[PDB]
Amino acid sequence: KLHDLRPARGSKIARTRVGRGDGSKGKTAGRGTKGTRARKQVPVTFEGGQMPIHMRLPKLKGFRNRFRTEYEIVNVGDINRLFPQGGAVGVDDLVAKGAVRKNALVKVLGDGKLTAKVDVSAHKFSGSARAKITAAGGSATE
Amino acid sequence: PKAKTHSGASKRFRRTGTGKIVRQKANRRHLLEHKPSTRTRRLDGRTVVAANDTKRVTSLLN
Amino acid sequence: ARVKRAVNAHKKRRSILKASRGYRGQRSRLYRKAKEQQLHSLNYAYRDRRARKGEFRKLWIARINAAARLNDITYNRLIQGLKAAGVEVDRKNLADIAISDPAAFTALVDVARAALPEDVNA
RNA sequence: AAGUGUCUAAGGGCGCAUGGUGGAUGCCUUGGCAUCGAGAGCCGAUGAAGGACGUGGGAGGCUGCGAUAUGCCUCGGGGAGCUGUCAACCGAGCGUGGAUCCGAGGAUUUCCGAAUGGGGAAACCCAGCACGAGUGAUGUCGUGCUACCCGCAUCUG
RNA sequence: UAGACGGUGAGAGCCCGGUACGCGAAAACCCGGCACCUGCCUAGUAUCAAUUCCCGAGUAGCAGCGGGCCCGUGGAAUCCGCUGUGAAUCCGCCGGGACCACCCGGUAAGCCUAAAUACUCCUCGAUGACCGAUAGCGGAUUAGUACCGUGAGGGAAUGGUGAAAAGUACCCCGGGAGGGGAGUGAAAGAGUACCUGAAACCGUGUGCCUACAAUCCGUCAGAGCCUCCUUUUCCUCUCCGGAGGAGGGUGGUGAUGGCGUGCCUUUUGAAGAAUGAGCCUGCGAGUCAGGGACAUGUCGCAAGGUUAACCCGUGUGGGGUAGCCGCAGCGAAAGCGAGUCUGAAUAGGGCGACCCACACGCGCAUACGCGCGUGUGAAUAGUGGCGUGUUCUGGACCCGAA
RNA sequence: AUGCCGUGGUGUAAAGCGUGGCAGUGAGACGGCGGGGGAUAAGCUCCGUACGUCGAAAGGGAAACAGCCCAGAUCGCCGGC
RNA sequence: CGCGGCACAUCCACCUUGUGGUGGGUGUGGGUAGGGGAGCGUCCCUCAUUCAGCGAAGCCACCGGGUGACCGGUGGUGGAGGGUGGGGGAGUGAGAAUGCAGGCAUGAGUAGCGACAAGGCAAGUGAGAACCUUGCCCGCCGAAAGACCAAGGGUUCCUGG
RNA sequence: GGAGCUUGACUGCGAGACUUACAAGUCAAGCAGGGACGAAAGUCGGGAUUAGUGAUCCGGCACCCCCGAGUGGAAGGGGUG
Repeated sequence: KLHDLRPARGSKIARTRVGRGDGSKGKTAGRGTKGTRARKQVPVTFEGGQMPIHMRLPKLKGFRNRFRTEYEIVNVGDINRLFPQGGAVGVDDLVAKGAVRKNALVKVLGDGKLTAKVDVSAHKFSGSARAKITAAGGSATE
Repeated sequence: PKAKTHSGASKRFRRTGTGKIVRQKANRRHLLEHKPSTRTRRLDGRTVVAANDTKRVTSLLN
Repeated sequence: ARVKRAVNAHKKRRSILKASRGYRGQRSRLYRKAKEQQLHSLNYAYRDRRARKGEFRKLWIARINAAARLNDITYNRLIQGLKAAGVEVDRKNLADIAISDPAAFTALVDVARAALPEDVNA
């Protein structure tokens, strides 16, 4: 029933109401001075006046290619451990089995020997990928 | 309401393949003539940030 | 839920001002003054528990000394005798048998005399 | 002789008992705040919103109303009391032939207020013409229009 | 079909108003229903070379100065303004982030256009882990009042008898107020100064102490005095209880001794002759919002986790797979992939991929255990919610200027 | 001399190091020794000291007393050293 | 040091040989800023149960209890709501801000009682008379302390209480 | 101090440690390229060492299929110096 319902001991932690008497957290609540912190909060940027570590270091080299053809990869060894028999797979079958998200262009990676007889359809194979998948009997595709 | 990433420090810091933030060891931009090559292969690369500059840098990266 | 913090406060208020009755001044009357005095009263009573251990010892010592010097022996030599004889009495009961029994105390003094070595060398 | 021995309460402190002051605590509420839902989403030269001045048998205030002034007429509803209320007092009345009361429609709707006949210390001063009363006769009274601007129709130039 | 809610002398489904549900209307407004009135077309729609004209002008463009856009004039297109100069009509112009060629999208310089959207002066209906008279509206009480200011403007305070007024007839003291007795009422320990009635504060009385004595005003040790309570010598009237009392216990008070420099804030340091507080009662300061950032405790499910707006429903229940994060890293990036970048080179290095007490079989071994997947069953991870702490953007702990 | 670095042994309870959450602090005072500036001065000012204490530590001694000496209070005892 | 009573940390023998508990040994328990852990009390919502006009809260007093916040009992007051068990949620706790509002103290029955024009005496009324009315003295103004108007006020005018 | 010949007053690097709040600073065996000097061994990635310099942002001057906002270019950007 409801008169027999308790959380797990470990959650439902006691809130710390600070300015509640000099026995728990008393007057200053943790900002125990008359400084700046005792009324307000100094940011993470401000460092005293000397140039912060985000102004004296240099902006990271190079640009960001607007047209970065980002793919989604699927593991040839883990495409073995996805399909033990296999024989017929393809990007839709990967997103079906839940190996990579939808709305995707796929590459197939090359960690681990794929020892299943499989043919794979997916754009943009890598070196070891095509090697292993075309040595597992099956081949690569586009 | 929706936290701002500090721009200037995301354009200078780089979260790597794991929990490392790599600054650019680059007092290597203006005057590189007196500087021996040694002091430039000393200043050519991307250095994992030390401890005493991390807790803040990550909150600059967020 | 606006709480109306009266009752919660009146609890400790009535606490202080019932444990503060019998104070000359604005101290059994008012609350903040009763609190200032409660802090001082309880530090006083704390200090006086220890202090009274030591003070009763000094009183008993004065009494044992008086009964000793009634028996022509000083308190120092009385203690050194009751030590060397070994009668594990302590100044409290030693002073009690001093008050009520001059007889038992004089037996104790003869005990101490009989347990002093010879002299001021040793 | 020498020695000891409290008693006092002008008045204070302390504690109890008995009160007073004040209005906290508790418990409310004829009140708000916050939302959700369904509407409605403008009013005014056919005079607004907001008011001054009045209106009740008797003082004022709130409320209703407007010189017809807690009201007027019709349509409906309902059915025994009613004469709004602070604030409950005196009156003097009505109602079962349908009262108070509730809904919808109409009439009345002073004066100021865009205010607009002209003026003005808003709530007041003073007019023109035309009907329509009043006096012996002007003065007086009742009703209606009379501001400005732009647009249009028309004579105009 | 009614146990909503509220009233009645208490806590009412059955006393009352009502609710559930059902009826409900002239007229009004409005939903809407049919007929009348009005608004078209009396084929050029097709196919046709394309002989020709038109397709929104001081507009577009271009230059100057600005605005605006993530775009701070930068190299900036698109759009908008003002000033010059200033076009074409489709084989024209416009855009596709300078610009150019090809290729695509559309035809600006006319206007109009419901929905989903936000909004609350207003009426209805409802609810609340909203407040309950210092709260909640400034406003429960003649409230934007009284009062303040010339004015713009500012701007309060003020609720509770009782179920019913039965509101104290009557005498008594008083000039009245006020009371006393009476009576009403269950209660006057509810009297129009009224529910309950705190504390400060002001008295009356009573036990102790105090007029030779300093002392943060207490504490400890403590005689005595009064207290109620009591065991008994006791009186044997004990066939009924306490007297002057002895032992004893709490409770006033406390003669007397010793110890002892209030609280707060701030300070190297305060009892401080530093700050603040006359006192009591009420109010006054670390909150919350965000599929926020970090870390952690707990809980779902599992290489996943999860939905956002929204759609259905009425308990917050069921759908909703856009997206987000996890799943691979490296590099300026092109890219490449358990690798990736530099470099001439992997030589190094930088970043990131991978873990047993033994195998299976071997490379080799001085007892060595580095190697591979299959396992001996090799080893684990996130994401979403909830509490917590910190941080972010918000006044963000409250108060306070010039 | 000391102190410092290492190793080797014995002793020692959380002491150390790494990585996070949460802080505070960054006005110090006197005292011992070592020095500067002062004047062979200061309750002076600035330094050093695995030196101390107060800060932030009460109790006992110092007449009284932040910093001196003894000693670091978990509470009680009308017990001892 | 002795003797008792709490607390924390590490450790073993244990129970269910990590959760959580029995026994022990050892060490430890001043504390500010600050850090962690555990908790009291106020109020609101749910579930469970329960007390209440035979008397709820609130209040007051006494008697107890807990290591602390605080808790219970009893009586008085009162005259409608609280207990406690598991949970959810807070405008949750005040002794200070020259804090805010109300009340009430100390100064203190103290200063003052608003011009250096001056009052009284008899009578009256009346519960009550220095101040009110009648008189008679006496005194002060008389370029104002008289009499009028303007604004300004707005009934302060007069009669009666 | 002198005499000879030369450019290492190098390109890609770097195990490691010094120090460091962070930023910065300093050394660096040895690895390869391609050189100097030497018969060789070897030494040379500036001067006997320690000062002679300034972070970041932002522009500039060259080399590089790095990108190139419909595509080819390009401007502009980007790396290296």
